[PDB]
This record gives sequence, C-alpha cells and structure tokens, in this order.
Amino acid sequence: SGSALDQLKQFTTVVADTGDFNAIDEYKPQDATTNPSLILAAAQMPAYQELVEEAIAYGKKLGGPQEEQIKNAIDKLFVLFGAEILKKIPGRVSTEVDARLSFDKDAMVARARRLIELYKEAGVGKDRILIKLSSTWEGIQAGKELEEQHGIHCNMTLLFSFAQAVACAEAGVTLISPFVGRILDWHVANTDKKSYEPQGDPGVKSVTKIYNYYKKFGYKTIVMGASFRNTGEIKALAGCDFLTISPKLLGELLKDNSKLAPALSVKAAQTSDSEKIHLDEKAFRWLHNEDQMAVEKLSDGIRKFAADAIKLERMLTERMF
Repeated sequence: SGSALDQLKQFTTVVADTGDFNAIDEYKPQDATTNPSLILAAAQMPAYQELVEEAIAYGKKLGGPQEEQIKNAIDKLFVLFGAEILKKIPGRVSTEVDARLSFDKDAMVARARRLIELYKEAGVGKDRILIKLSSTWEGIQAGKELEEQHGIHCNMTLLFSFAQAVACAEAGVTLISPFVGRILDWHVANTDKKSYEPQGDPGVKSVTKIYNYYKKFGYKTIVMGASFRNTGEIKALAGCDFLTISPKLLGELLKDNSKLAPALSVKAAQTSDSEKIHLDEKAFRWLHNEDQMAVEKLSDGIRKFAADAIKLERMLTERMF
C-alpha cells in the first residue's frame, strides 16, 4: 500500500476538499473542507436533492421575507452537508460563512455562531467544526473574537500574502488555509512563464515561506495548504501540517507509486531566515497591498464565492417560491 497518498500521510495529515460526501472515505482523510463553490456543485447533484429539499423546508418554516427564508435554507444546507461529511471522517469539517460578509466583522461573528447553533441542533459539537472565514482584516479579527470569546475554532481561507499569514498567526486562529493553486494561476496569466517545477511553483513557495515562519517562531496555528492544480505541488509540500486535496488529486496520489520525501519540517524551519514582525491594521493593509497577486486573488476569491452563493440562492428561490 506504498502509494504516494499513504506515504504523504506519514508526514502530513490528509484532508478531503469536497462537498460530495460519498467520495471521501475511499481516501481515509482525517478532516474535510467545503466552501460555497463546492456546496453549489454538490447541491446540483441528483444524489443530494433530499438535502436541498430539507433545507428549503427549514427556510420556509422560519418564515420572513424571501431573503431571510433563502438565508436560512442556505445555512441549513451547508450544515446538512457538513453533518453528512462528519459521518465519513473522524475529524473536523470546515463550513464557510457567506463571503458577502467578508468586510463585516460583527456579521461574520454572528453568522458563525448561527451555523454553530445549527450544528448543535443537528447533534454536532463545535469541537468537530471549523468555521471558515475570508482572510480579510475583518475576517481575521472575527476569527480571533470567535476563538477567544466563544471557543469557536476557525479556518482562515483565501490566504495569499505573507501579511495575511502574519496577521492570522498573531490573531491565534486555529488554522489557516494558504492557497497554492490560485497563486500558480495568477503567475501563469500574468507572467512570461506558464510552467513551473514543484519546488519552483509560486504557490509552493508561498506556503513554504509561511510554514517556516510559523514553525521558526513557534506559532501553534495549523498550516493547511489548499487549492491544488497537480500532484507535484502537493508532493513538494509533504511535511506541511495539513493539506486539503480534492478527490480527483487524492485518487491520483492513491495510484502513484513514486517514493516521496518530506520537504518541510519544524527542525529545518527553525533555521529559516524570515524575521519576526508585528502587524496592527495599518501595517497589515500596507504590507498586503505590496503583494499584487495577493490583493487581486483575495479580492477575486471573495467575488467568486459571493457569485456562487448567489447562484445557489437563485436555485433555491426558484424552488421555494
């Protein structure tokens, strides 16, 4: 069973990145992560229409204007998928609060507590939940507050710049989801190089820098590389605390028999060069702005998740009204 997947598991905790809960346990992941785009995709599958129907019933039950009924249905839907996923894994599932709240700290904290409450009603303790939030300054502060004030653990996503990584570390959030694949995308579409080797992959370099910094300075926030375009990127990050991978690439790793070696370790990180820095809001916003790719990928990532949430909403509205 010496597949690249089984080998990877010796150095990194594997996480499944999908809303399709029937395609998980094959890869035996510890945790699982979902996002608006993944839920939208799964909610469109014939095999999960019962969850959609149940979510619609819930929205109607609480009443109010269509926007309210749709809001409750979508939250119920995210939680239904989360609850089903938890039956396929022994760990945690990440559930993301609507991206349209990415610049509203208080609204994110409120929506996070609402989801948690919905999970509780489903018989799920918050110990098995990771509330996912956009890594904007307000999202990061919402995470800090959720962690400290409510014991609600968060997964900071759409993490592209070093500024975001530092802010998350200082905020003490449970976990960060620094992207790899979308960073490669930006470089392909914005530079004179369309191909990169694993170690040279811009996304790999980003996570590598973040990992080393976190470990060198002892931050306990979990580093989970996310978003992948190929298995090379994943292998180049062997050793990272966690790695959330789509079922497609997990299947590929399961069929790969090449020998894999750890590329990241705490011991080696303690030798890295990055200097420690502290960031208040001002410093964070400036340093983030210095990373063009990050500014653009965080911005576009928020718009895409909002767009997908709206698509899911149009789907629901058409059926419940």
